[PDB]
Formats: sequence, structure tokens, C-alpha cells
Amino acid sequence: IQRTPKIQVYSRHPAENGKSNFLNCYVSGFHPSDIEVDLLKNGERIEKVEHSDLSFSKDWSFYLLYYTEFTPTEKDEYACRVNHVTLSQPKIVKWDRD
Amino acid sequence: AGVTQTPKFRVLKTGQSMTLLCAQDMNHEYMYWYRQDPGMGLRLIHYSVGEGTTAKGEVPDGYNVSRLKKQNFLLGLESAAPSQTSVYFCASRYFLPTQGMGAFFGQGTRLTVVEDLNKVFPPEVAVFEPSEAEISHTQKATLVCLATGFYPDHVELSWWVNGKEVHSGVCTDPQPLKEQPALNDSRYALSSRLRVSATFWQNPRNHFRCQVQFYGLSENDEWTQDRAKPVTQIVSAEAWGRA
Amino acid sequence: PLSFHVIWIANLVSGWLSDLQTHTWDSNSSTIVFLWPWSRGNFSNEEWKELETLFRIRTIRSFEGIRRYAHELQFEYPFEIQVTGGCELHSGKVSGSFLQLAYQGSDFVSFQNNSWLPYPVAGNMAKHFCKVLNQNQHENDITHNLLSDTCPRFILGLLDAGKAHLQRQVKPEAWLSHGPSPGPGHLQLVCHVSGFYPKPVWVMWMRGEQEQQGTQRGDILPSADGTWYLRATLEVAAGEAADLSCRVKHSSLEGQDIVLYWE
Amino acid sequence: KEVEQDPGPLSVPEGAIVSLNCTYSNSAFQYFMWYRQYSRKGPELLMYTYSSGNKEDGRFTAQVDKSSKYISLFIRDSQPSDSATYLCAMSTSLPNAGKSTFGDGTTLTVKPNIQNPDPAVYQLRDSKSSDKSVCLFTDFDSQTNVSQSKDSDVYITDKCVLDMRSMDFKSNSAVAWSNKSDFACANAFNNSIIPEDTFFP
Ligand SMILES: CCCCCCCC/C=C\CCCCCCCC(=O)OC[C@@H](O)COP(=O)(O)OCC[N+](C)(C)C
Ligand SMILES: *[C@@H]1O[C@H](CO)[C@@H](O)[C@H](O)[C@H]1NC(C)=O
Ligand SMILES: *[C@@H]1O[C@H](CO)[C@@H](O)[C@H](O)[C@H]1NC(C)=O
Repeated sequence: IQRTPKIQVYSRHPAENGKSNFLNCYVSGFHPSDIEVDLLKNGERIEKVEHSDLSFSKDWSFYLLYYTEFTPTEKDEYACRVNHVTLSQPKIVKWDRD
Repeated sequence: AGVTQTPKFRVLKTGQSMTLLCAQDMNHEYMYWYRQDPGMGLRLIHYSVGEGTTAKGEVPDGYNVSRLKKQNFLLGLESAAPSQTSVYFCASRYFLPTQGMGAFFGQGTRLTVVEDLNKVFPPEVAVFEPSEAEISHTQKATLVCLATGFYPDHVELSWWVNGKEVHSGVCTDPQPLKEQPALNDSRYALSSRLRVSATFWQNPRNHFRCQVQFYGLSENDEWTQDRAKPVTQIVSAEAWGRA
Repeated sequence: PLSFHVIWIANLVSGWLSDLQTHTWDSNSSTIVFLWPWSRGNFSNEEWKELETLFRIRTIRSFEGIRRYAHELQFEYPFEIQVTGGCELHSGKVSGSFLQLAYQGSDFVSFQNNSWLPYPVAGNMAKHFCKVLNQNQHENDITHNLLSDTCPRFILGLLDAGKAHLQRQVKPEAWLSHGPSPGPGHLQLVCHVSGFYPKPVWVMWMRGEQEQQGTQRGDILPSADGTWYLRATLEVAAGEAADLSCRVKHSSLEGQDIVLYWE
Repeated sequence: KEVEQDPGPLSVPEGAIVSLNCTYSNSAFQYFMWYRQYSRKGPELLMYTYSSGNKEDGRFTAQVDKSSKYISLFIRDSQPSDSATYLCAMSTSLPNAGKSTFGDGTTLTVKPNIQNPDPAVYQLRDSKSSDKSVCLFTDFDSQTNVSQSKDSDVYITDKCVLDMRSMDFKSNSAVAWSNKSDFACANAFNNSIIPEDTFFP
């Protein structure tokens, strides 16, 4: 059976330009486990993206936390790219600047 | 085939060293060396959770061990003391059994440590013919066997009728007697009965033998005495039936 | 809710103190890896060796049983078995244990006290699987011993060992914001409460002391350092927000509630 | 103190139900074992149970009661064949290092039921050269107890049961001897409490 991932993007601290924040992408509630997640900076992947070990909830669906350190800028926008079996095509969810 | 211990008896002089070998072919991970003194239960000397490692038990002082293969577990004494006089049991079990806990045990090694090997003596053995009064009164005949004068208490007594060992009708003392209760180095005496029907005894074809297997000095032990070296040996006494 | 649990996926095995990962498995050496110095709990090096070995022996015999009955039961390669097992402590009560198995993404069979019972959903196929798992009761006793004895002794020593990390209080940082509009003429007000520990937190939108009942909690969301992030929202009409405020309550605050005004 | 077993010894009559017990103080005990050890043999595992409950195996019943911290081995219709030392052993929950604690053991003797006693003292001559003699006290019931010699020149053994299997006939027996000359059968067991009907040929 298949379950589509819920994709949520957020920052460890409130957005400020002169501060090294952390960008999070919390992907959850999906099945099966195989999934590709990328954090995008200006529409291009970031190389140093760490991520948590795979785990699941009581309904047996999987979840993952992708994160990365970053100093953001005013003319800077960041997103989350998820590709899964349950998606006809790769899904992009961007970061809410405010 | 089970757990095997070698040797089964040993006499040491104070200061000497020996090694006991335990062996099992059951592919068991855990192996143990216990000692049993009256009046106590088993106490753990050393044990091993697998090939290559060993660990201390309750009373490890004065002993060492070796886990050479899965199969073998060695107990060593480097300098024997009177307090190590005891019976030593080896045991083994799987790490994680599928048929419940509990361990398999060897048959025991009796080790007696002595200050002086000159104190060792083989038994003398004598068979006593059944009372004629008994025979006519109960229509049974009891033969008695005496093993006297042996030290240490390392004997196995057995009855042999017509060249075959027998077990039915036999009773051997569980513990020997000190011939001289005042001495620590007292030599022991042991008795055993064999009761047969009076028919069987009054026959002159039937041959009755009392055998004592004694365990004493290894062939390697130094002996500078007039009397014969009190080695491990068998002593017997026999009798034929009489009408 | 004080729980410790282990998860198998069929390959990854790991140990979790709720949301916090504490142990991971190394197949390269068949040993248990400690993510925190205090992951060792109150167990000794000897005891961990024993447990290392215990899991290796059992993990193997188990996933080899499946392969043994692969054809006899269901679907062949590829397959996904998920297992979760553990204990939870209750103040005053008897500790809970659980061990559950999922076949693909659905409940399959679980361990109740000392034996395996199928889920009704999984139908007749799970029944056959439990006749297989229950044939040797001694194997079941061991499972039981780990779940309802080993595990609770451990989770105690573990909580004790990591008090300075688990009993830690990290104050939250809070700010107000708009969200995406619910619809024409209306605003979604957002209260962001960020970076706090431990997890229990109370957030509520408030016109004066009147709690707004339309306050919606979102998911509690994680970040890498173990702290938490939560959004509390409220949909109000355009001119009806000037006198509203978000109130945050937390153990780290020790009395002093955070109060933010929309103003 | 961790495992307490009644030392005994126990001497019970054949046919009686026998109860061997241990108490323990460690509530972490979870694996309970009974071993039987015949004289000068190794312990053989007799019964094992996991945690609370009763397991029955023929004339044996093993019981563990964890709230009382009290375990028992019952033997129905005890036979002379049951005479042995009984050791209990216990292990804590995993991980337990594979170790178990043993109680110091209970020695059990099951006295045979002597159907037709005929107590008597016989004299036995060496098959070899004379001057040495042996005194046999045989065929008494199990209630009779044989006392030691109270004389350094005479040796006297304990009561001992022999089983003539092919007749289902059992008998008790004790032996006395001495190098001393005045030594006589009539006075050999004077310090023991002998049956009046004891025959002296
Ligand atoms: C990363 C590890 C973390 C280490 C922390 C552990 C220390 C705390 C203690 C316990 C943790 C709780 C989990 C214990 C439960 C694990 C259960 C467990 O491992 O046992 C399950 C057994 O029943 C397996 O039985 P089988 O051998 O497979 O039966 C044969 C049948 N066949 C068809 C499968 C071949
Ligand atoms: C763990 O602590 C328990 C009680 O909290 C204690 O019984 C035990 O000695 C400790 N474990 C060790 C020292 O291995
Ligand atoms: C649960 O299982 C344990 C261990 O097998 C057993 O001792 C106990 O009697 C059982 N209790 C119930 C209520 O089933």
C-alpha cells in the first residue's frame, strides 16, 4: 500500500539576515520508505544536508528530518524538494520568509 | 556424548600444580568450573561465555582458567594448598537455549592435597564367606567385603560374579571409616555386602570377586620408600561357593 | 510518558527514548553503538556484551524463520517487515510492554503477555503465522523476560544516567505572524513557539483572559538538537484582531508566561 | 541469604510425599531449576520452570510462587531410588551472565518398607586365613538405628539398604569387626538399640 508524504519546512530560529539559522524539512506519514529529499537554495541543491535516521509512527508510516545550517539573505529563497512513489512528479514546498 | 572431566582423581603434594580438563562436544558457548565442599552447594570458581574469554566467579582465588577452543575449558592450580582439597565439577550450556535453562554437568574430580605423599596407602581387601547360620535361617547368603588401610578416600568398590559385574543385591557404604579417628592423616576402611540366594552360593561353579579400584600416586611421583609405590591399582579378594 | 523502544526494519535497528534516538546497530561488527555517553544506562560492559550477543543470536534466528516460511505464507521478494518493541513506566502502576509486527504497512501480529496473537485485519494469514511463532514456548519466555523485566530495569538506569540532559530546561522563543489566508475577508493569526524543551507546552490565543476556542495547535515539529517547534493558529475576521494575544506556558519559564500582543 | 534451602537431612518412609523447598530474597529471580545429585555423581537437571507456575513430570511437581519467593519440588510416592541430594538453582532476568545461585542442597533418604523383618546377627569367616572375623547385623526394619562403636578398637558401619531386584526383596544391614580377641557378636552392637527378637546363633 502507498501513503503520500506530508512536507513541512521551517527554521530553528526566526528569520534574520545577519544570523546563521537552520533549515528544516520534516517529511512524515509516507509509505514505503524509499524517498528523496533535497533542500534547495535558489532552486539548486545544497551539498551539506544532514538527516535523521529512519523511523516510523504507530500507524507504521515513516518519517524523516532533513536539516542544514545556513546564513540567509534578503534576496534569498529556500525550498524543499521531495520525490516519492506516490507523487506523479517531484514536489516543491518553499520556506515562508515571515 | 556429554561433558567430560579429566582426571577423575588426583593426589597432590602441597606446592605442586595440576590442570583439570573439561571437554564438551555439544557446541555450548557457556562453560563453568565449580567446587563442592560439604556441607555446601556448588560454588563458582571461573567461567567462560565463549571461545577466548574467561571470568571470575565467587571464589576464584588460587585458580586460573583457559578457554582454548569452544570445546575445552582448563582449570589450573599453580600451587596446591590443603584448602583446595575438594570435588571439582565442570558444566556447560548453550548461550541461549531453546529447551529451557539448566546446565549439563561433568562427573567430578576428587582432588586431595596432602603435606606428605608417604601418607598414601593402597587398600587391603578381604572377602568374608556367608554365615552357615544365616543360610539355614533365611535361605539367603550374604558375602561381605572389607577394604582396609587406604589413604586417601579414592576408591571404587565393585562386585563381580562369574566374571561379570553385578549391581543387584549390592550395598556399599556411602562414606568410609577412619581407622584412627584421632588422626587427620588416618587411613580408611570401607565395607560392602552382596546378598544372593542360598542356592546360588552353595554351588561350587560360581565364583565371587570383590574388587577395589584405588587411585593414588601418579607414575611421575617421587618415591623413596621400602614398601611398594602406592600407585593407582586394583586390589581384589575372591571366593568360590561351597556346599 | 516515559517509554523506551526498539525498531527493526526488514536493514536498520535502533533504540529510542520516545523521539530521542539513543542506540544504533552496527552490522559491520554486530555491536550496539551508543549515541550518548549515558546510553549505557546502568548496564555494565559485560552486560552489554551479553545483550549484544543476545540480539545477534535472536535477530538472526528470527529473520531466518521468515525465509524458512517465505513461500508457506505470503508475497515473496521484495518484502517489508516492521517491528517495534519496548516498555513504558507508569507512576503507581505496573509497567507496560509491547512488541508489534507489521506485514506491509498494516498491523499483523503482536505479543500479548507470553504469546503471539494475530490482528483481525490481517485475517487468516496471520493465524498461521502465530501457530509458527508459538510452537516453542521457551522462546516466548525469553521474549517475555526482555519485554517485561529487562526493559523496565534498563529504562530506569537510562533515565537516571541521562538526567542532566533529559531534565534540562530550554526556554522557548516566541513571535507572532500571519499565515496563509483561510478565505476572503479573514486572517490566519500565527503564534510561533520555537526552540523549547521538554515537549509539553501550552499555547493559546487569548482576547484578554478569554481563551479563544478556535485556537488550532499544529504538529509539534523537531529540529536536530532535540528542541521543539510549534505553531498555534486562529482565524479571525479582518477588524477583529486588535485586542488579541497569544499566551505561552512552559516549565522553563517557571511562572513567567510569555504574552505576545497582535496590536 | 540469597538462596536458602533446608539442609535436612531428610529421612522419610517409602511411599510418602516429600517436599523439598527453597526461599530466596532476590526478586529479580526468574529462572528456577532443580538438580538431583546421587552420591559421588554429578548434578543432573531434574525440573526447570520459567517464572511463576507449576510444571508436572510424573511423580515430580515443580512449583514457584514469586510473591512468596518460595519454590518447591514435590515427590509423590517416594521410592528408595529417590535417595539423593537435591539442589535448587536460580537465575536473575536477562542479562544474567549465564550464572545461577545454588542452595547448599538437601539430602534425602527414602527408607525402604521392610515387609517381613527378621533381625539377626551372624558371624562370617574370612575366605582366607582366620583369626580375623566380621559381624553382620542384617534383616531389621527401617526404624532400627545403628549406633557407633564407642570403642576405638571396634569399627561399626551405618545401616545400608540392598535391593535384590529379581525378587522385589529389600534388606537393611550393618557391619562390625575388630582385631580384638574378646570381641563377640552378642556384644558387637550393644550400644545400638536392637530388636528383642534378634537371633544369636
Ligand atoms: C539497538 C538496540 C538497543 C539496545 C537496548 C536494549 C536493552 C533493553 C532491553 C530490551 C529492549 C526491548 C526489546 C526486546 C524485545 C525483542 C524481542 C526479540 O528479539 O525476541 C523475539 C523472539 O521471539 C524471536 O523468536 P524466534 O527465535 O524468531 O522464533 C523462532 C521462530 N521463527 C519462525 C522466527 C524462526
Ligand atoms: C543498577 O542500579 C540498581 C538499582 O537502581 C542496582 O540494584 C544495581 O546495583 C545497579 N547495577 C549495577 C551496579 O550493575
Ligand atoms: C502472563 O505470562 C507470565 C509469564 O509467562 C505468567 O507467569 C503469568 O501467569 C501470565 N499472566 C496472565 C494474566 O496471563
